[PDB]
Amino acid sequence: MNLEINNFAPAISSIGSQLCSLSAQKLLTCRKQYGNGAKSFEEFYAEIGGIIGMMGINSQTPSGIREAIYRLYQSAFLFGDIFPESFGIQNTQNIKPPPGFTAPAKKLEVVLPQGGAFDLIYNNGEIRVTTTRNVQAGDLVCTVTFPIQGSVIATRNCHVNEIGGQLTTTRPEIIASVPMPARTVIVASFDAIEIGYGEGDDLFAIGIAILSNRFNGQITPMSRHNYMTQMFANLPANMSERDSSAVLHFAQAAPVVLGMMERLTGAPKWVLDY
Amino acid sequence: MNLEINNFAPAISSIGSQLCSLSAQKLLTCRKQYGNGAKSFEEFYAEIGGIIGMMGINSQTPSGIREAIYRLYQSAFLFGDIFPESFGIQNTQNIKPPPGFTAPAKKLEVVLPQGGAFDLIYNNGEIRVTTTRNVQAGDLVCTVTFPIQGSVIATRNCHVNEIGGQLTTTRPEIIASVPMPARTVIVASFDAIEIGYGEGDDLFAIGIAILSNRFNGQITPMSRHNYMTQMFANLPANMSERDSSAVLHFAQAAPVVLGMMERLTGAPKWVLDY
Amino acid sequence: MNLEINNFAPAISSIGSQLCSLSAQKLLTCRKQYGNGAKSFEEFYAEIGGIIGMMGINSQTPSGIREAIYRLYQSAFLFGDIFPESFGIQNTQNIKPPPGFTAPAKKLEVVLPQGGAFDLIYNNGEIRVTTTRNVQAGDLVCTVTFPIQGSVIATRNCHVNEIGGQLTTTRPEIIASVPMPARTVIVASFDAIEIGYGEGDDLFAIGIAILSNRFNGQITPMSRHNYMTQMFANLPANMSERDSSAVLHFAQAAPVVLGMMERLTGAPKWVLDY
Amino acid sequence: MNLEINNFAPAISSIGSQLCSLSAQKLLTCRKQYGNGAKSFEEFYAEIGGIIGMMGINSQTPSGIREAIYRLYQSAFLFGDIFPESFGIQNTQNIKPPPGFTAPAKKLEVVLPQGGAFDLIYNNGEIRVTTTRNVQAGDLVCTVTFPIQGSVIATRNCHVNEIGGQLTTTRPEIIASVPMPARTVIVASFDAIEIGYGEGDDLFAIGIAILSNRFNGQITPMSRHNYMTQMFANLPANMSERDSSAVLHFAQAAPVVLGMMERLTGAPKWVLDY
Amino acid sequence: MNLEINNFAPAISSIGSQLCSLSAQKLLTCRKQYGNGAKSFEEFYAEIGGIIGMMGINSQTPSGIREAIYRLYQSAFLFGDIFPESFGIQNTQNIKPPPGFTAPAKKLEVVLPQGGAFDLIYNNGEIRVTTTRNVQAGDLVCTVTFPIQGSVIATRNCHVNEIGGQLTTTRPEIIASVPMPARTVIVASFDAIEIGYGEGDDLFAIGIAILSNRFNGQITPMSRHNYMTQMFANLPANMSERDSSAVLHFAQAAPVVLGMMERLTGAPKWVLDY
Amino acid sequence: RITEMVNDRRIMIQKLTLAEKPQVMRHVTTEINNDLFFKMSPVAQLYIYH
Amino acid sequence: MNWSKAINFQPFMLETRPPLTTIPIMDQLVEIGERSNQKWSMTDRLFFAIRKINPIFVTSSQIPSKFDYTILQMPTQLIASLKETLLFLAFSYYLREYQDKVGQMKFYPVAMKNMIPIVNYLKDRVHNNFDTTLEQAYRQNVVHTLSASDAFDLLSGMIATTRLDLIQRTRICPELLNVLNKMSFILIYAPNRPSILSWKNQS
Repeated sequence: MNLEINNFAPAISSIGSQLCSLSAQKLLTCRKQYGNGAKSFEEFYAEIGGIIGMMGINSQTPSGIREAIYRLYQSAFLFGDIFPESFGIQNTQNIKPPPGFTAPAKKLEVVLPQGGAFDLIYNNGEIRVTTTRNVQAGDLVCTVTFPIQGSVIATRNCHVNEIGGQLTTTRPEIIASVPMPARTVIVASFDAIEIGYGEGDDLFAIGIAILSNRFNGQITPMSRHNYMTQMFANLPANMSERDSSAVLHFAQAAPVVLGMMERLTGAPKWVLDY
Repeated sequence: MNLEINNFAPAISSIGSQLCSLSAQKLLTCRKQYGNGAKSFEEFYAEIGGIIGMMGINSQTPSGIREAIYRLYQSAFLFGDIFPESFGIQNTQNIKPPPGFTAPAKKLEVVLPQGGAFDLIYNNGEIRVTTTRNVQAGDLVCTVTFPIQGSVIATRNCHVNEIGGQLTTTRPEIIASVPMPARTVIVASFDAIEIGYGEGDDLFAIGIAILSNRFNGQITPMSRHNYMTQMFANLPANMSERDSSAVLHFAQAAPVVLGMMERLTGAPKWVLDY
Repeated sequence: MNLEINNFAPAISSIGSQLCSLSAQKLLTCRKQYGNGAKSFEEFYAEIGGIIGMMGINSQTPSGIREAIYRLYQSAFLFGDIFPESFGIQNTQNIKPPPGFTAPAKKLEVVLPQGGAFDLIYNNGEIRVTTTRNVQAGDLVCTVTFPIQGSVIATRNCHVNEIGGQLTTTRPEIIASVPMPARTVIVASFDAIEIGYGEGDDLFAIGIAILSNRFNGQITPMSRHNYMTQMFANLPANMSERDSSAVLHFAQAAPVVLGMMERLTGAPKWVLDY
Repeated sequence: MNLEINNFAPAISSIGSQLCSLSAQKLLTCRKQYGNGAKSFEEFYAEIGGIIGMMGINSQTPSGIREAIYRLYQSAFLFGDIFPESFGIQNTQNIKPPPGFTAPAKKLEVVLPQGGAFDLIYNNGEIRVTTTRNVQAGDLVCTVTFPIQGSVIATRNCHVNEIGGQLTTTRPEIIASVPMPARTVIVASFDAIEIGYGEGDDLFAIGIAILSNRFNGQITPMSRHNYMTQMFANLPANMSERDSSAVLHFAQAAPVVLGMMERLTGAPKWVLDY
Repeated sequence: MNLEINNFAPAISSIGSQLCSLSAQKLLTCRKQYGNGAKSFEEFYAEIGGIIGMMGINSQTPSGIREAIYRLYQSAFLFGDIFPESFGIQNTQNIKPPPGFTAPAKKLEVVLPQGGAFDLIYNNGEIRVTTTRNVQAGDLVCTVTFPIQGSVIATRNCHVNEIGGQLTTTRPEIIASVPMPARTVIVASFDAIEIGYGEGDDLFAIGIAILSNRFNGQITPMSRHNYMTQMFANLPANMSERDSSAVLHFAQAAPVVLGMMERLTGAPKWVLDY
Repeated sequence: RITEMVNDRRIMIQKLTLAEKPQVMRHVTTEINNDLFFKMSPVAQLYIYH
Repeated sequence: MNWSKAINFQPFMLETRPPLTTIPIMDQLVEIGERSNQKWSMTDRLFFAIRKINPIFVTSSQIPSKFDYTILQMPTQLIASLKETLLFLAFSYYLREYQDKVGQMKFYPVAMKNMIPIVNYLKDRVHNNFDTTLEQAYRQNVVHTLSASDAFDLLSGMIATTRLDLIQRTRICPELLNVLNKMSFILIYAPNRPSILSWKNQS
């Protein structure tokens, strides 16, 4: 999944997320006001619903918000560098912080050091490696390349840097604590939160297909974890942690909102409360 | 793919075809006068493109026409014995002839005799069989089960009933014309048209999925040729050729118009000029 | 089929084509405004379908149009010579260019040179030739007598004068490039268009019967390909290619309109857009 | 041909296609009311065939449309990446969808795996290869570089991904399914549609010469299929299907309209109904 | 020719015969006041020769009365069962006797006994059979299945029930009168009249094709004698001789009127003077 | 008869009362051909001028 | 989701229409039958009325039909009784006020059991009395000899739908409730209970 993110991405994302939140709020408001009858819920949504007061987006149809999202997504993550004012988006440093990540870390990503000293297997929240040879205490075995944050539980035959049960660093590295012979296994489990959001996986599955049918040369259907990892690995090097969250929030909200507009169910809290 | 054609199918299909034709005319009328401006083409269409004056529509949006198409298709072709009580089907006194078929006969359907004397393969516009044992001239080797009409070109070692190059019957049978040894090859190419419409195939492809997502248990995505062959095979025998054409026109036009509503491109002539 | 085409054919053909175009445009208009009612569509068309704005029809009924077509056809293709060849009509009455041909060339017509050195069989769009004896490179194997224009695909053991994939001349001849031992095979396929129009074959089949009932001795039922080949073969040698197209357009349009007035379906784009 | 396509090609194409459709509609409008008198149709068209209200065009004669087409084509496809300020471009994102492709895929474009293992010969709509050496089941044989959509017919000794006879991916790959020794042959026929619009091929040939007599250093006369293959090969990688469709539509419409303004016949449907 | 005749056939047939008589009178009246002029006779008839009004039918075009004939024919001779039988029996409305049959009996229909003792050859109004073996005098050799009325002439070696030269029964039976050896001959000539009308046979031949093109699955072109025999044999078992006469009169008058509307010649007396 | 003619106009007539349906009336329509006046005549120029 | 507040589109009624080309001709025949006395009611003399009740087995919906004379049956082998026949006749008579006169299509309930033997049996032994009516026979045979529940079960078994289906469909369309009220039926609805049935006379 190839894509070129411009450095002006936070400016586009601050608008895209606001548009998505407004659409979700309108959907909820008009969803609580529906009485069962001759018209289906799709017709009711397409007629009375979909009316938002937002500057820079002059469409009150569901299709209009749909292509506003299309244009904003294409500008923010695929075209390349492009100035926000070109599409009528005012570029302002002053923006709002996005909600914090709530994605549960199940398949945490690690990279073995060279030399083939160890072999790695995965579990629901833990990584277990086996020593193919003798190893002395005080050397790296694994390191997470995908930033993680949370508490640590059930650390056996290895040591991690932590105080009070909380991981000190966002990229912990596991170091063997005592030398081990005879092909034993060391286990590290975590109660942590990765990058992304947990609620709304059903909507993402259809939204990713919706926006892959358009940008088929750039995006392919996949799980949310893989999409988040690919998006995170492609951010520009020189950008603050404040702008990265703003970019990633829109990066995940666009598919889920596109899916929510198809299946007129509810919306996740991290989309509404922005 | 299972389906039961009800005994009032032509009356349903007349209303459905008229609705599809009106939708296509509205789409092209809105498409011709879309001057490039602030709004995109889809907000322009989804605002005035659904205002069609016809009995049975309970909305002025494309969602209403989509739901009307769903109801008419379910009543006409699917197992559901629900009669649409809000359209004008009850008051119909006469029907209009549908446009003539224009689908090229590339993969013509043939059924071999039970003997096992021949092996059948396929080409772009012809079939050819190889004899396994000695066969005397004057007996059937092939016959077409799918109705066809047109001229015959490049026949070899076989005779077909024709005058002036034009086929006589709509279901010609191929019979040997020369006593031949085993392993002899015989061919028959046709410049003919099968039951169906050749234009708007991408629209059919993107609409068959749309109407299969809803009727998942009854309809599965497939090619236009297989869909038309199954529809024809499921037609009752007590049907005039004028009513069968009216049924088949709607059977093919419903997916085409459903996909047309998604990608707002043009419409085929056999849909608009109904 | 024996017929005598005079030097006045384009002038009569212009009037015939205009009449056919006007008749078809009226049918689409009447067809668009039929409302289901006690009166059938046949009666509805027969009561208002003949009121067209055109001089030269002495009746406001479809019978008047049919008789006008009959008399124009008889004057143009069957009567013989009218007036001396020096009679000047082109100077005062100019004609309108007919639409370009659209009929695909499936059974392309070729003639083998004298000597019986070659074997000819036909296929869907190509011809393959089998050599009975040894042949030297650079001699005629075939030449087309029915004009053709378009691209060329898949030439094997033969060379055709072309640039950029496009045939240089309307009457290509096939020549060899490599000396061929006996029993060799040389093929030539073309993605090209022959003389005629490809749409409206169902109407042509019954229109040719309608106009063969009246001119029983002169015209016989046949396929469209044979009819057009004979019509092109009967054209006078001292006639421009800009007038031959005008003659052929009416020659094929008259049966199409005659059969259209029986089966009240739509009309081909070539008859309508004259 | 040598030609460079800039990032703003869709914006230029959306104006060029609109101009082409306007000119074609005006041509038919004037063709409907031709007086058929002493003046020829060429003088009639030269007198009243112009457009008076479009920003960008500076003459009320057809020459103005021709000169505008020349400017737009040079800006969009040639070496000079000049942005035409004279035509009014307000949003480079808004792009009306173009009609779907209609060109039959006769000469399908495929590339061999580079192992020198198969021989390639072409036919009307199918490719067939012969194994030079022994090949095991389950490996690549051919793959298409020109995207294709449609159905599949007569698949022998090979496997393609298909659902109900319809191709799944737009670039199918042919892989052998059975261990096949001793220089056997496999076939694969497709009843599909390539890229471009089949109709109006006569006008393309005469218009490509018109626009190659001007840009002789960059454009040479050739067939439509090769022209479109090279034009698609020159498209940038960072290009969606929504934009490349508009680029290709203008790329084919410009020669067709240029040749239609010379031979004043009709216009194809895909040009009129844009 | 397969068809079923319901019990409402006389009521339908009275209306059909009245319509046929009115159309014939209209044609003759318009024929006697035709002044030779620019307008042809076919155009002259179409304008003011189809405008006939009566109870039920209200059409003013020849197509209108053609469709009325189609409706009546389908409702009388091809529709399975109109109503419960008692509804028809309790009808009080009365009908008018049709004209007497005038068709000469030339190929009289007879059946041989199960024994196979005799061989039957036909002539003009004459049946002659020969004896393969010796048979006793005074036994049935032939019986007549098609009803016949009239005089009897030239009876040899056989006896028929007649007084004063006139047959007594409608279905005469031929019996031997004198003992005979093998290879003898017995003859029986008849000057009689069968079911049908002899005049207007040319119109029947071209009207049967017209009404067979519509009901292709049920009606096929054939001779008048065979048509009448099949229609008589397909009559319901329980019907008075008064009603069958009206049914047969309509059954024969429909094709002759259909053919008379095509060839604008006079109408027969049995159609005109109903 | 009035409601069944097809032309540029939609004719609407209120349905007749069940009792007032048999009521009789006279409507004379002429039956004569008018094509014999439009022949070629030695005074056609006079017709055109006047 | 299959359900409608229209009486004509209930699951127990069949839609019928002649072939679309023979519609004008069948109209003339219906006028011919109106000229004769071809209509049965529940108020005319049973001697006259029983002469015009001729149920016909249906094999296809493309059949001509008249609103005041047609009653339909499906091909079966079961034999109806007098009470079932009277219930069905009353149902079909009171169900025809809601027939759609404007349209070309007619709706009719179908009889699950064969009523021809019972109709012939009744027709063989009816005298020409001046006061006996079909409604009188219904009241003497069904109302006065059966409980409401048993008669409702018989009616449910005389059409395809089961007893629970009738009770459910009665709540959606009020026209069915009026039709059943004309047949002297009463429905009482109470929470946490199945519905009870009673005749109008005892309520």
